[PDB]
Amino acid sequence: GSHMKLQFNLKAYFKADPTPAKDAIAALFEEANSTLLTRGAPEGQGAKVTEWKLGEDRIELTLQSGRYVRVHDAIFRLRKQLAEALGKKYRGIEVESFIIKVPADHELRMLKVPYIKSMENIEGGIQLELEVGEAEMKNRVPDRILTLLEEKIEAAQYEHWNLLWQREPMEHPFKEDPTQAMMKEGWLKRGSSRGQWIHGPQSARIFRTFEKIVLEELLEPLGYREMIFPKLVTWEVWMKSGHAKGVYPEIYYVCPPQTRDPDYWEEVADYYKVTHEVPTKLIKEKIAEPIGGMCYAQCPPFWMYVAGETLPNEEIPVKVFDRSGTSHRYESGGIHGIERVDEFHRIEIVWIGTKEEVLKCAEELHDRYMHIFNDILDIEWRKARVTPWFMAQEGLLGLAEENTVGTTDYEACLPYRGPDGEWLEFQNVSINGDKYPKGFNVKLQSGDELWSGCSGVGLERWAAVFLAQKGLDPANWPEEFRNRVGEMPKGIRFL
Amino acid sequence: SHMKLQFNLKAYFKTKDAIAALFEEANSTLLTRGAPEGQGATEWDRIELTLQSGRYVRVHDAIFRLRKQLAEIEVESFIIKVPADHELRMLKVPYIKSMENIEGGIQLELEVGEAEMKNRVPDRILTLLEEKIEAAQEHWNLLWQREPMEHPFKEDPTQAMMKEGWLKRGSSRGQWIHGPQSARIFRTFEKIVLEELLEPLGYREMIFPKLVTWEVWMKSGHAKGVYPEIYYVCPPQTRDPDYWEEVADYYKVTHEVPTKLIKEKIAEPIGGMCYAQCPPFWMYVAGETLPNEEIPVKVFDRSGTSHRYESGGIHGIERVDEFHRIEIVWIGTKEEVLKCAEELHDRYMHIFNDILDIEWRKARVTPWFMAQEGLLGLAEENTVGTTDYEACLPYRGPDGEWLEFQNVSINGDKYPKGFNVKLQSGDELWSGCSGVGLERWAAVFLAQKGLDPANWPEEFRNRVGEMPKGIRFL
Ligand SMILES: [Cl-]
Ligand SMILES: [Cl-]
Ligand SMILES: [Zn+2]
Ligand SMILES: [Zn+2]
Repeated sequence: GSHMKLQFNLKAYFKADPTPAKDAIAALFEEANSTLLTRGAPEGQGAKVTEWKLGEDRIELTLQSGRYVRVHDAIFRLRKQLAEALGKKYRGIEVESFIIKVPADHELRMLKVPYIKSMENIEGGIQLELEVGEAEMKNRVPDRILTLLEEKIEAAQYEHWNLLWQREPMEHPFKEDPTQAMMKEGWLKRGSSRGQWIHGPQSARIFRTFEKIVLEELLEPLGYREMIFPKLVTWEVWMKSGHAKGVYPEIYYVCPPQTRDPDYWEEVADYYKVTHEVPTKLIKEKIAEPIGGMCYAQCPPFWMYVAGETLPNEEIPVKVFDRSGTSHRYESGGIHGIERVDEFHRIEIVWIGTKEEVLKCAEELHDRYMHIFNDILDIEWRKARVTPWFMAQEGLLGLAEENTVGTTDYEACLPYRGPDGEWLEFQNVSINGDKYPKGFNVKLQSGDELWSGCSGVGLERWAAVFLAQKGLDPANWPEEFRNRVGEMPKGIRFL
Repeated sequence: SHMKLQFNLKAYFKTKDAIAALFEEANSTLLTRGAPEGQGATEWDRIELTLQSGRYVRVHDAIFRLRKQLAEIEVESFIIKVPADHELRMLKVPYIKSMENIEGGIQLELEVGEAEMKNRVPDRILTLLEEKIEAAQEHWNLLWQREPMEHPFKEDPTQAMMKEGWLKRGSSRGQWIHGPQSARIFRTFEKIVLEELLEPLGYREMIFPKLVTWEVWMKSGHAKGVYPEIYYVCPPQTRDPDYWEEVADYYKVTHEVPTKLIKEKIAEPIGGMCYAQCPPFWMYVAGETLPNEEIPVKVFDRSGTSHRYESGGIHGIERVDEFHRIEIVWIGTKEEVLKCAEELHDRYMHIFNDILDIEWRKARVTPWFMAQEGLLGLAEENTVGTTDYEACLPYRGPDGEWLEFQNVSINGDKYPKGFNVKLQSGDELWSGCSGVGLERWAAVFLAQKGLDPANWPEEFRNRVGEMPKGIRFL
């Protein structure tokens, strides 16, 4: 909320190479200042050369602009015309100083950011001194530095949740924490890794049944075709999805070995055989740099399937889904139950189409979920419009400023947490907009905007919710569920 | 030309005539204990003991015989001449420092405190050293083959599948994205394996974890040598967003992720991605005891992806870095383990002969556990080992090397011992496993029958149903 004009200040010089040629130089700058540097900006808002002088090889000038026709774009418009002044009538760009004045209400603490020489507060905003050459300006690095600095200006000026639908409350006769109940009765045990669980037969039958319910009650009637998305995700995929914009604190990073040469690894082996300890420090030195991380969001890697491609109109809506593996996230410390794991199992659902087709597809899923949760699971739940899954996993909060782009969360209560217990999110549906098509460069034959959507069904969360509300004895389950399950298997009884 | 074994230590006790009587004593019977005559075990606040010896009743099991009688430790020298054969490579091994490579053998020089022989470090180093030395002193052999069939499809199925829109390469090394058509085939095998093998034989589905930590591999024995082909996993050193703003801001400004900087900010590896699949299951039964009413435990998993760093090159689905497997695991007594083994072979035979109708063979190979921890050859227990299923890929030619698509292993007591699973009666438990590699099944079937349903066996088509269409582009 500061009205200070966003402004760019370039001080540069050009470098075939005479000295006295200034007639057209004067006449070009005016024919730029009131014509060439106009195009793009609204009336009286284009760029301007404000002063200039000369050398024997070089031609220095000061250049100014606001948000339209920016100096680092304006200067290449100039070199173009200035190249057709002293071509047949009678080589590069250097930068003396680059300054951006950005509007801001609050001070902002200086950080290790590349291409920034200095930064300090001024009247109504912040002034940056950039350390940039011509290569950088073609790359549009000043533009990207401005997007960053604004993101952070928003962040300082500062979570979203608001109701859409709720179920009439139900009597809750099972009041214990399902993970404790399942451990006590042989359904599961803890995995070796953090936030990890080994599912015995009883627990596994629950997951499989939930899975089966999604296939028969949602995925088939709606026309979804199974795919197999990969589970090792690379920077390439996260750059295009946008997760490379800040997912870093929550991923499990993967590093391949630098080589299979077993002589290179001989030293690791030996340590272990002598000490019976694994030398993790030594391994860290022998492993490659990370190539990415374990599946975090599940859809991102599907999009390599359609990257760089065009889709015929006959071929949309593309409705696919994946159930081929585990997702991994580094959650908050503290031991939890299945309601907050690090290794989880999700059925990722994805659709591409037009703005309209996408919403219709989203509506259809909402319909089939309500049938399942009301009629088959018979659980107590609700849904709310929330901060988008793509926004959150990329560091940022708030909502998206397109009416219908965002995430709808499904939440259920857990009777063991008491009347004031925070409810648990267990299902989502998101309209992603044009984000994923744009990012992976996926075009549409007839040339309209491609939109996408996605929904993830966390099995561990369905289980937390269904078991907290119904217990583990089948007799008390909805009989519609009890049909799906068949006969419950026996656990592995220990002594 | 060879030599002997001698140990040599220089050490002082930190705690005259009566002491002078023990020279005659110790060298007569006290230290000629666990060693025949002569070999048993020189120079005399601060005493100082120099002592040579042989292989038996070692110097460090002899300075504690002194610790005892001296009622009536700090080391500054410890050398081990070793009967080595030839000139050998220079190795850095924890408790060693010098590794002199002489003409008659190899001399080593350790560095130990008193609280280093109590745990027997020279034991392990020698064991290792001798285990290595004999370096300069896979197994395969046929059990059964099906007779030849004609091979009307002569094309690389992966090349076919890409041309025909079944799949494309994913972003990572040896990695694939399966389109609808290819996904269906996988699911069809799954349903074959379930309905024809798993359900009939009474296996219950469990979900095994997929991020494996060193403790698992330490117990399972892969921590002895699996390193060259693990995909290592590293958590963040912290979730503090302030600790990552430098990474994020680097990307946002430059459009390149800073992988060197990231490697610095991530923690030491906690372990690796799923490699053999079965190891992590054993944490479910570790330290436990089973009533005999429970054996055989017959269990399986199909909850996700295994990852190995395969040999370099462009390969099709027949050699990938990310794969989908069904891990089948049984525990019981020797006899029960051998019986399940045989039940599966019988059920695979039905599948391969008269559902898929392929040309295949089975051979006795190197145990998978041995291969994956650096070893080769065979197991010394005659009934312990791996049976390997192979099939010809016609596109490879008449001389083509057959592809491994299936195994069945009898692991002996290895896993019950490593993870410490007893049986209530105290008979030794044994285990077995079988890995069903779906891309491998998918490479054989398709290389033998093609991508056109018209020519697949009726039994298969029946189970496939009507093929999904692919996703097409311009
Ligand atoms: Cl992801
Ligand atoms: Cl493993
Ligand atoms: Zn998604
Ligand atoms: Zn196995």
